[PDB]
Amino acid sequence: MRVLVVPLPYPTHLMAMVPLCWALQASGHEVLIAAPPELQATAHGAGLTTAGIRRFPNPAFGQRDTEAGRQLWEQTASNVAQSSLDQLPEYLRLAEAWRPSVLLVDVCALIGRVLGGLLDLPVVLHRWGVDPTAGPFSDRAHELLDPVCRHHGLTGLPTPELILDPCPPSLQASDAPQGAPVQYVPYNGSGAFPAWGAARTSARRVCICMGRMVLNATGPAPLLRAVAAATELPGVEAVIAVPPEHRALLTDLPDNARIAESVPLNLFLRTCELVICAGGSGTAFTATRLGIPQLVLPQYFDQFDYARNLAAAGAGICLPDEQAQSDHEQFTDSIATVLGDTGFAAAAIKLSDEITAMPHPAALVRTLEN
Amino acid sequence: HMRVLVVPLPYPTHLMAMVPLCWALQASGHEVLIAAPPELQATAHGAGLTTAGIRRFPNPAFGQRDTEAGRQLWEQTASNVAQSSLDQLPEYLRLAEAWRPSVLLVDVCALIGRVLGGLLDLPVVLHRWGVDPTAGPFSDRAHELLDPVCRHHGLTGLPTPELILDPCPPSLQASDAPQGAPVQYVPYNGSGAFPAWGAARTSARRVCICMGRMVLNATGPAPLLRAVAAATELPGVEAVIAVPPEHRALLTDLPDNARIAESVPLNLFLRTCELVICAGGSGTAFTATRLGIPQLVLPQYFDQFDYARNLAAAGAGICLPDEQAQSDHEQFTDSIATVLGDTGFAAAAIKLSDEITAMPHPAALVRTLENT
Ligand SMILES: Cc1cn([C@H]2C[C@H](O)[C@@H](COP(=O)(O)OP(=O)(O)O)O2)c(=O)[nH]c1=O
Ligand SMILES: Cc1cn([C@H]2C[C@H](O)[C@@H](COP(=O)(O)OP(=O)(O)O)O2)c(=O)[nH]c1=O
Ligand SMILES: OC[C@H]1O[C@H](O)[C@H](O)[C@@H](O)[C@@H]1O
Ligand SMILES: [Mg+2]
Ligand SMILES: [Mg+2]
Repeated sequence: MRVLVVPLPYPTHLMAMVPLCWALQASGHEVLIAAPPELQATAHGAGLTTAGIRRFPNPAFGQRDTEAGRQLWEQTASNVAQSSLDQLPEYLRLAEAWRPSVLLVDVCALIGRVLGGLLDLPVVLHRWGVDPTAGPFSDRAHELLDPVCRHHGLTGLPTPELILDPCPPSLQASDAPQGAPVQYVPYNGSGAFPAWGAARTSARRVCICMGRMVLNATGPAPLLRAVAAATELPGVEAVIAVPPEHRALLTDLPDNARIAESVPLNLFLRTCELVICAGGSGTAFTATRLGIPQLVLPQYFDQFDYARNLAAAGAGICLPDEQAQSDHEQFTDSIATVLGDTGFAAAAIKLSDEITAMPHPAALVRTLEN
Repeated sequence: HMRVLVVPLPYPTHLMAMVPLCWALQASGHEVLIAAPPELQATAHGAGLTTAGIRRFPNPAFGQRDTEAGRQLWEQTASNVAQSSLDQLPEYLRLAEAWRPSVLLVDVCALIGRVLGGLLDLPVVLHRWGVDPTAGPFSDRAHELLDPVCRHHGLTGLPTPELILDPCPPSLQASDAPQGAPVQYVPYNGSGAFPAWGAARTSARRVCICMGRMVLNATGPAPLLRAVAAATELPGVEAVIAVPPEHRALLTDLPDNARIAESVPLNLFLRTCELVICAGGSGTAFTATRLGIPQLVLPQYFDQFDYARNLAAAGAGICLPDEQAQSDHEQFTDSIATVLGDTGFAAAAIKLSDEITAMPHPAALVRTLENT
């Protein structure tokens, strides 16, 4: 196979596919990443090769039955459809040059389904996490991209061959069509094993990690409310994982607090009792895979679903909206509840077990073959 | 479930040789950590891997292990590696205690990994990067210097490895290298970008020149400058020169029929090339061989003479075996013309490529490591 990988221009979506890209390559197949500038460093930082392509929190994301919730998801499909069309010439040329035989495509990167349709190539969708694109998004996607595909002789945007799904079924949106399961492998970037990452401490270790993309969109509030909530509680040791660009957000920290700057989470998370995060699937799924419960402050897109379904399975707590997130008493009480009740860790382990019972990226390569 | 600690020598290409196996391990749910000195940090991270921090030419005597001078060169290499093993054992023991690996994946030359395996009673899987000339003089000096050491810790002597993994095409492997289990070479040449011109050949005769960073640091400019002059003088030739950034200031007044490809992964374009001119480092040379591309090899050190000799005997290239040959411009030019005028070189290189493709993929080797 020559597998051309087409993600939306968000690091997490491409990182979700990185262990499968590596399984494909360790299996003999070729792999190229269609990468806009926002994905270049991510792609290369995983040892992969590329072709160059040129308000919060908002709970309505998690409410597709609302007027506002329907509108947000349609608006996303509309923006993506538009730029898919803008970019189709470029992607056609790339496919001419490199001649892929399969397209491995982000569920949200519609460009990929059009390309599959137009070039008659089989299309393998890949979910990055909780997938809430049924209904509003997917309907709007057909209504906008149906025409171009019919112009080329198809009935419409086609249904994909296969949809790979790293999300444990238990957490998956209830209306997401059946995918083919694949075990989540926590790829969190390259980096260094920290000395203190080897064992827990007598302290209650709490990791805060909001990721780059979230805070650029939200401003510092969710990180800084998390730091305020965690360090207040007696006996907690805060581990704060930030990219270099957000290190200066952190001014006055207690003495036992640790700044972990660009340190892959999976390297130390097992020494932690709690993750405070925003529901971004790279931090969140690495925690759940390592059986660590979470306190989730969702902001946008699929984060509210993930936080809801996580809490429903008992493996964490959601702060659902601006009223909850801005309330230091609820924030701190939520941390104290998780630390004081080992039923959270127990639920989280149960989910870790759901994940590790799933076929690994290695096993999926044969599915892709067929 | 394994926790695999990887113990390379501080040479990028030895680590790069293991990158596809590391990916395979991770892709099948295991954990992998690279014990990296400073020189390895960027290669490990550049492949997506995580690290624990640690810490004249050509010379034909390297392929003359049956002579005094050859034996001395491999012995000093084993001496240097044994001495660093004693320097660094304390960090490695602290790391193994910290991370608790269940198996060590060790560069054949990284003597520390065998010591560590002995001391902590962990299986050691050795990994060759290519042709392995370490039997006899190197291995003897290793046992001589480390046997007493491992005895001082209650062991038998430097342990025998549980398993040796070998990507080298078997018809090209040193005759005295002990048997290793086959693992198919996958061309990992680093990250980077698909060049527009790499899609298809042109009417020109495309010849890639790639000497690696390691080589040019040791040799200076000569082998590059020799290959550029020899290739661009021949009429009909287009030279694609793969150079890392710190070496690009070596080329000046580049002719019209020369192209600089700075850190572009070879596998991205190599299929459009009719010949590869290199020093015989396995990353360049196995990528070429994998693609059935013949090579003109200017060996300089270590395993390069053996690879160059054995590739020439297979018919899959030409060796310039020493300084008088590599600096004979007219013989160098004639050798390029010879390969370009005779498709038998390519056909011989496809035969070697069929050996590689008969080897199990890194993915299949995951099962073997689990059973070790
Ligand atoms: C800042 C930081 C991120 N990461 C990783 C965790 C995830 O794999 C990824 C961030 O993904 P994620 O949490 O999904 O979303 P976003 O990047 O918008 O926040 O980066 C670390 O492992 N360590 C760090 O210090
Ligand atoms: C300089 C350069 C190297 N490479 C790769 C090919 C090999 O995988 C690796 C070099 O390794 P190798 O040829 O084994 O030895 P040395 O580094 O001393 O020449 O770097 C490229 O793909 N493109 C480049 O431009
Ligand atoms: O599972 C049911 C709920 O999940 C979805 O994610 C929607 O946003 C909400 O409309 C729906 O009622
Ligand atoms: Mg405060
Ligand atoms: Mg043999």
